[PDB]
Amino acid sequence: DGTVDTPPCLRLAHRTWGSQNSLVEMLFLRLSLPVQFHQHFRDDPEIILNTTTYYYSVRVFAGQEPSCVWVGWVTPDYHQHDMNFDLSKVRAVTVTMGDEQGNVHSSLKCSNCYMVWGGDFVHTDLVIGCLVDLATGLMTFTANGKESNTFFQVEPNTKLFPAVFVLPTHQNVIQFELGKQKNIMPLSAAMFLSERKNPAPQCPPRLEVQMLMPVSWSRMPNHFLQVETRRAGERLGWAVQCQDPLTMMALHIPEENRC
Amino acid sequence: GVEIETISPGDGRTFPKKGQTCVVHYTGMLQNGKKFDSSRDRNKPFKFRIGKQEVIKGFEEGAAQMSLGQRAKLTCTPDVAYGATGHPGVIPPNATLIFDVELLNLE
Amino acid sequence: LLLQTNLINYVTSIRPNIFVGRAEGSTQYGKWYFEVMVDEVVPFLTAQATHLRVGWALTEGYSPYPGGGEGWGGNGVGDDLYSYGFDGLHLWTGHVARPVTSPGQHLLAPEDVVSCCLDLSVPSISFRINGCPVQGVFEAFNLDGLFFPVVSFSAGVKVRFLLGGRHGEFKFLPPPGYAPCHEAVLPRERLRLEPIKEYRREGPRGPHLVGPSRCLSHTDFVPIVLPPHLERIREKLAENIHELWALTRILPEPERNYNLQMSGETLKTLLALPAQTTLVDRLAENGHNVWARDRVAQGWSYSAVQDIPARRNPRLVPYRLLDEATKRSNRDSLCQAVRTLLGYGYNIEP
Repeated sequence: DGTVDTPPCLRLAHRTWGSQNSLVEMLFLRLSLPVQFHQHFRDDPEIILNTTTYYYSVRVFAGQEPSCVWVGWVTPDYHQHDMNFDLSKVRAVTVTMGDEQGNVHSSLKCSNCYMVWGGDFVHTDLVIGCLVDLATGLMTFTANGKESNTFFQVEPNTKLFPAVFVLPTHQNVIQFELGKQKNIMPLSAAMFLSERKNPAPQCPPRLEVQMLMPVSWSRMPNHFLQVETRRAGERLGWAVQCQDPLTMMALHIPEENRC
Repeated sequence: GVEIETISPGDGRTFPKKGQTCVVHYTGMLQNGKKFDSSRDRNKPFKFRIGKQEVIKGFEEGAAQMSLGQRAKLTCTPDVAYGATGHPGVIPPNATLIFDVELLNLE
Repeated sequence: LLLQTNLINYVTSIRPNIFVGRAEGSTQYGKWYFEVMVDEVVPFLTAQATHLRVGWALTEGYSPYPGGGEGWGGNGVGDDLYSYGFDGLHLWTGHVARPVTSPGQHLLAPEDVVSCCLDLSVPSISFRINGCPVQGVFEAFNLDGLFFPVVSFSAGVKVRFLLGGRHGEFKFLPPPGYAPCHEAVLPRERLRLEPIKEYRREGPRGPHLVGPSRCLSHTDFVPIVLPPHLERIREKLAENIHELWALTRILPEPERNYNLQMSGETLKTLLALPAQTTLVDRLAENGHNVWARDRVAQGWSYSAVQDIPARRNPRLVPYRLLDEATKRSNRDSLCQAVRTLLGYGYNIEP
């Protein structure tokens, strides 16, 4: 529950860290709802109302090595469940667009995982904060009150969920502190439409930590697409043809791009 | 602001003129990507005569710019299509639309 | 807030068994080229648009399960950031459309040939449609895993693969430094087209349920004292190898010395480290790995057709991926060595 001198927070505690029976396996966290940028972009009451920058802070509890704590944002199209995970192992791709003359006019980079290593930044608890501006299209990472050189730029329209990847190292592991910087509107305002202009930080019941289960059940389609293949050409190569059309009706969760 | 991305090359022999009915199968989606209307689902060609105010201004301008047998990505600014007020329940206020039209024939 | 509902069309991805991956010691060219022509595509068979996309995919991350997948469904090659591709007008990666200018500026059409150009040493993928390159190209992709061509058709298409240079005449001349796709066919199995991770396969009596397919990763392509009595045994083996050279002609002392110099690699391998057959097979595998490492140090890389100027070798592969004939020849040589050891009277612990 929200404290007078502390914003409302969510904390993760290992149930049986002392017990040898409990596992120490890799685990991933993802908050229930996304943060969406504008379709197109360019304590003081006025600045607060017009602020397009949001802030959430995650506090790594004492006794937990910062080297195992990776903090940042996650794209909804994330499916990496590596037992040993590193930022170098993150899939990424840079798209470069040019003209007929070869001049590079537009260059962009998109990845499904935007985080910074806790060990890269650095027995006292360190708070790691992330500053995101919807209208700027870029984010700044200020942890422990100090800004970091690394920063990322995002596409005009994309979804982003708060996320931290932490390896179990202590009984009290980590804490999600949903708090607002003096001139930064809290994440709760952008989290829901109704509280868009509410400076007070709030934690509605919908927001919760969603861990990454390795295997989930699914239903086999009743009819599959029939595809035929053969090497129909000595010089025409292999040929494939499909004739029967087939359609399937599905529902879309707006919170996370899924069907 | 009608920037038609030529999805399929048009014949170019004829272009819409005033007094001629236009036949299209317009598939529509919002800026975010969700589909709101697709005449294809109805499976009936949408028929409208150019020149009058039967359709929205952006659709008419794009049809005039488009040619027979040409598929184009129709982008409309909120000023030319709806705007602060829209169809209640379908088009959110001051939201752009991305139409996908193709002209079967011009009459 | 509410759960929006709409119907889509099914999508299926097919690939050849070709695998291309980069590693520290892997014998890969690092640059490949292949072309695909579309014989006939129906623009619209179902209410939703039929999408045709040609690109490359990773063998470890690409999971185009038929169903909802991600986004709105109908996940193509470019739906996930694992794989790459384009639809002919927009580059597709991570379920986002990148508007790339093309001189043709039209979707994939019948009697249209599209091709790919990718480099593994320098992480860039380029494409050429109708013989003209695309204005924008991919870059800075992860080199982990093995790549392969793949196409994602949407419920209707008439398209033919021309990746195989020997299997099919190329429509356009490949750019310099780009090897044909068919040159990378693995010697173990013949080229074929199979769906990716097809968990169900149709059967005559009934549908056949297929488990998780197991495929080799890039690690598969990745490749001290001489006792004096062992030196006497090596002299005896030198006489035996002179006899072996005489047999290969189909025992001079200099010939025995030359044979000993040739077999010094096997002697050093034995010095480093039924049961005799297993030890012989292990020694042969180590020797073939050493040969592959020497070839890699010489810049050699595997290809379907071996070219001396291009340093291509049919055996530029690890022993596990090597053909059965080379394994049999190595086993015969190791059996001759085992016979020589039995004649020597000293046997090492297996």
